[PDB]
Amino acid sequence: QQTLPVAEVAQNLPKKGYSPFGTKQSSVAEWSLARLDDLLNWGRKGSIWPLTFGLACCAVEMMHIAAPRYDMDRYGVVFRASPRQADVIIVAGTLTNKMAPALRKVYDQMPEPRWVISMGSCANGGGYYHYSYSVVRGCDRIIPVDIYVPGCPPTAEALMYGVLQLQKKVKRMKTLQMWYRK
Amino acid sequence: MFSIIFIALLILLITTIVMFLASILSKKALIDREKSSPFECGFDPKSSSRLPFSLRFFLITIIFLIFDVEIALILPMIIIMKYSNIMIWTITSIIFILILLIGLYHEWNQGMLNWSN
Amino acid sequence: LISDGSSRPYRCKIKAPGFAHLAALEKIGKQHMLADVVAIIGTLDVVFGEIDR
Amino acid sequence: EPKDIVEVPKGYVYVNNKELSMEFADITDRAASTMFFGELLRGFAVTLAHIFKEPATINYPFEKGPLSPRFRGEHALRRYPSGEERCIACKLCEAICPAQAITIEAEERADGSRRTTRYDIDMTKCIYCGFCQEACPVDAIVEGPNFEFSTETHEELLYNKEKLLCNGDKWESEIASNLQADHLYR
Amino acid sequence: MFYMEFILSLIGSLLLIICVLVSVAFLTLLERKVLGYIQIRKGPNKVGLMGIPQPFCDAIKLFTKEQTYPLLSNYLSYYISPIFSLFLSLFVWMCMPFFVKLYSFNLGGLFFLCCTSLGVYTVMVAGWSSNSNYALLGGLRAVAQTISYEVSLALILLSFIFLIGSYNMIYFFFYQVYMWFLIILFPMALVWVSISLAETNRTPFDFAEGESELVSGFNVEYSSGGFALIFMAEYASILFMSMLFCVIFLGCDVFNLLFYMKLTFISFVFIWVRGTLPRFRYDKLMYLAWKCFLSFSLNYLLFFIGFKILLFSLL
Amino acid sequence: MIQLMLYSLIITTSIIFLNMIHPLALGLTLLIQTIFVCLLTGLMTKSFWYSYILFLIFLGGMLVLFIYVTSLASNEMFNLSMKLTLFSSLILIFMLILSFIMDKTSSSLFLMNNDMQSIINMNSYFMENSLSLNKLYNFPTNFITILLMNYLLITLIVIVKITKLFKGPIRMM
Amino acid sequence: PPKQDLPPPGGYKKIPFARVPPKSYFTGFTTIGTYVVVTAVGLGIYYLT
Ligand SMILES: COC1=C(OC)C(=O)C(C/C=C(\C)CC/C=C(\C)CC/C=C(\C)CC/C=C(\C)CC/C=C(\C)CC/C=C(/C)CC/C=C(\C)CC/C=C(\C)CCC=C(C)C)=C(C)C1=O
Ligand code: SF4
Ligand code: SF4
Ligand code: SF4
Repeated sequence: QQTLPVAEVAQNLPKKGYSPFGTKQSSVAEWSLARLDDLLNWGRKGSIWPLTFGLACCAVEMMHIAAPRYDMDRYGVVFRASPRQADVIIVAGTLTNKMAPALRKVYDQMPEPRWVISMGSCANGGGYYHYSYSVVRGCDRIIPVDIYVPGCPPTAEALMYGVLQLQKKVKRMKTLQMWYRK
Repeated sequence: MFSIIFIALLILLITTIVMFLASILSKKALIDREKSSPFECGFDPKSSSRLPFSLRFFLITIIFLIFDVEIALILPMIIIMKYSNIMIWTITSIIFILILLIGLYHEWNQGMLNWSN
Repeated sequence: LISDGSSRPYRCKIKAPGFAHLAALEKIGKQHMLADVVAIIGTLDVVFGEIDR
Repeated sequence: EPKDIVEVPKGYVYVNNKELSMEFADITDRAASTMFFGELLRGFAVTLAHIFKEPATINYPFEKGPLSPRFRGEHALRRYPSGEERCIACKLCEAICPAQAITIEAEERADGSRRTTRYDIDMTKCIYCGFCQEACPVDAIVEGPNFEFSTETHEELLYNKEKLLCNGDKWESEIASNLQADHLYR
Repeated sequence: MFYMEFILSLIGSLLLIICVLVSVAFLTLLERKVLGYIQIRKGPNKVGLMGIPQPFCDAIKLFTKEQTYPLLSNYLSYYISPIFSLFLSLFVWMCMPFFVKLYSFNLGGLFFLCCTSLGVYTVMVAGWSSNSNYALLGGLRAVAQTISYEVSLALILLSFIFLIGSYNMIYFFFYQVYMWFLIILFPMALVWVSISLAETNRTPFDFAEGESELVSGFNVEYSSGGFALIFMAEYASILFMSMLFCVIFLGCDVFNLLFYMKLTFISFVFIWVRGTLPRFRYDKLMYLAWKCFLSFSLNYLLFFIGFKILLFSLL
Repeated sequence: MIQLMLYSLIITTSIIFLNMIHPLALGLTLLIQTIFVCLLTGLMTKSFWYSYILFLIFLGGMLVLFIYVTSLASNEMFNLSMKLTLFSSLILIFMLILSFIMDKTSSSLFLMNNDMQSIINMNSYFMENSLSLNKLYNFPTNFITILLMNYLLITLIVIVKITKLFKGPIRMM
Repeated sequence: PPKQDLPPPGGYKKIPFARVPPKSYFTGFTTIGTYVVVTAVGLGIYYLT
């Protein structure tokens, strides 16, 4: 595994910079799109609206992320009810067969760009009920998953770390910069 | 007026431009047969929204039409207090508000203000 | 709980306190509107997973 | 004070038992609150008072925790100070794992020591119960302190022995400190 | 000269429009911080510097997000309803009194009554146009709100009007030069805030949205573009109605600075209440308006008809 | 000038109103026209006081009939009529063309606006609506207002008796 | 020094569980009486205006 740089070696490395695309763009047009691409990502990154799914006993720890101790809202994360206004879905709990068509539909109704987070073992791979006769073995069978948060339930910080991974994943989208090459 | 109409149009144009920007600035993806389906908590809907929706405050609904048209007759009061005969203005105004209260309390006591049960 | 002398339970039935509570929701909230039914659902004090074994 | 509609026996407390007085001194008191929003007034004082408290939020990730040495997190295969792996493929952990998240295949090593050629944990099936670390007779498998290992792919959540061994080296210092401060209870 | 005069009137409206549009963005942040502090939370603190650019950081998302074309909706109605919701919210500001003239508006008090009533259709049409069960319930939950507050609203305005002598809002300044009508009209101030909440559909009167009774009310079927304007139109209503409380009960010194310190405070009160009270029950409101408020308001017309008459004899 | 264009629109919206079938299509047409008629009336008067009142009165009636439309005629259909859109748009532009080339001193209504009044008219320097609404509350015409009051209250007794609330809600069975 | 989590020598103090109501400043007569006075003075100053 790639280990972190030592202090002395890191003592020379240049400051990272904010944009993951750097300021090394050859042309003006490319550079403007790169900077303009950051503006989109800065927007979507800032305000990520979950859907308030809350299926099973991960759902309780999905409340304590909104509790004052950790305060999801500090990061611009605001819970919402309608899937139209919701941007992210946190599938937290055991997605049984009876639910499975309902999650698919609710996910479909969510407008793009939509990212899915899988909370806990139940939604990751079927978890403790993996072999049950009425459990979908992981929600990735039904909807694409963008971040997997392990745990049972994941700690509140663990989910917070998951959300920040989604911000970083959002931060590095190349929606515009890849249109130029296309 | 004519000033207000012009700004009324100018605002409407401006607000209209806002979505006309949103409609283009919006990310565009192929629409799915399920993406545009209605939202009813993730399960297909049994009943169209265009079925007859029963009503229970119908009686109040009609009383609302009335009570407004007496708001047309109280509003002019102030404007004509300096200019009117005080007895006629005083007497008539009171027997205007007593009539309203008596009407209200009469129905309240008869239980019409309560919803259909 | 039933045991058959083995290392594993033979059968484990689990009473959910909310099971009875939700069965009665058919009548308790009858002739009430959504704001009341939403209130009743909370006061029934039903944590699902109990009801769904 | 008003009286109780139902007399109360011993060892029981009633919530709505006191009746309502009908003395003008009290009816006016109820009337005044019902008439000037008196009940809601104190409700507004309380909420405003909370503006003047330090909020309990933590500036994660710069500040975080607190936890305890017993915390159950990501797994890791420890090894002896010599460097030799502790696990001897006894397979108690596999047999006790409620989720059947562990798979082990063992073989007589070249030097002849009982050891594993395979040790896989399916982190999307584990429940972080901690029975594996209680059953291991040589403390080979432990649930390390780490709880920040979310991935972007399902496959990366299936740990094989090399991944588990790497954790047991990255996290070795902290695990050895938790075991020392906690083994006596266990 | 005269040709120049109306040019300035355009500038004022545009200046007032952009300033109100900007403020409702920052009001939404203020709502989240304050509501985040009444709750022991911290509120938005990371984005940009100390959270100040948060509302702009959200306006990006709601516009780079796709429109939703509901399958069973009359699309043209569904698509236009957001426009008129925002238009009616901004348009009602042209009557806000300025001593540096913007619009004369004799009978300005009435112009309030007309415009606020219109705000119900936009909710009403949006809910019905969406053609979803919840959306329709939201719309008809909003209409029933009007049936309640509408009549009592006019009467309570009439009481304030008797004090000043005319429907021109400017006169509120002259009569509130020594003191504030809050003292004379304390129960009405308390009642007026209550009706003001119904106007803007806020907790404890949040029925059009109806969060946790209806999934999202009449907004349940809106998305990036339409939903944003519905949102901004909502908070523009709060800002104006908060100001209208400041011109009636709190001095109406529009040219003084403190008037704007007051204006934000009443805006804080609207957030403050949202973090205190649970929502009323859909029927209890309509009973409240007709059983108590309407009877209450009529009672003081007599009190102020007598008081004005008595005062007229002396003066 | 806009008076003629108001004439064109009120005519245009009336032509289509004859052709509406869906109740809500009728309502939208009617609501738009209530705006124009309200606007137009205040042009030929000393004040817009009555336009405010008329607008406020009708909006009360607008909401109520939606409540009943949404309960009785909920399930009905629209049909865009290309004949209608062309016809209205055809005449509308045609009418708008005339208003530009019209002797619009001749088309203006002779009713005396407030400014149209002389400067000597001493009664025109009072409050905007003082005199006009005055004798609504003075002897002898005040009794007419009183007569309305019973008429309105007696009406309030008629609806409850016609309605017979206690025998149920209203549904389009 | 105890070798196990145990109550201290002499035990913990008593834990408050009962309900304590907040301070009451206003009664029916004082509230109704004050309002009339406040309104009356309000009319008094209003007249001068
Ligand atoms: C878990 O338990 C819980 C629940 O149960 C589920 C809850 O429901 C809830 C519910 C919470 C609430 C209801 C909180 C209130 C929040 C909401 C109702 C919605 C959430 C959204 C917000 C708070 C954000 C507020 C703002 C908006 C929605 C958008 C409004 C529109 C805005 C700001 C745009 C204003 C217009 C302007 C012109 C401003 C100035 C300029 C801009 C914006 C331009 C931006 C950028 C550009 C033009 C790019 C230019 C670039 C270049 C030229 C290079 C909680 C708290 C909870 O804890
Ligand atoms: S993963 Fe664990 S905590 Fe989450 S729902 Fe399943 S059993 Fe409960
Ligand atoms: S913690 Fe429990 S479920 Fe997870 S691997 Fe260990 S024994 Fe199995
Ligand atoms: S219980 Fe310990 S020694 Fe036995 S197989 Fe598992 S990890 Fe290895």
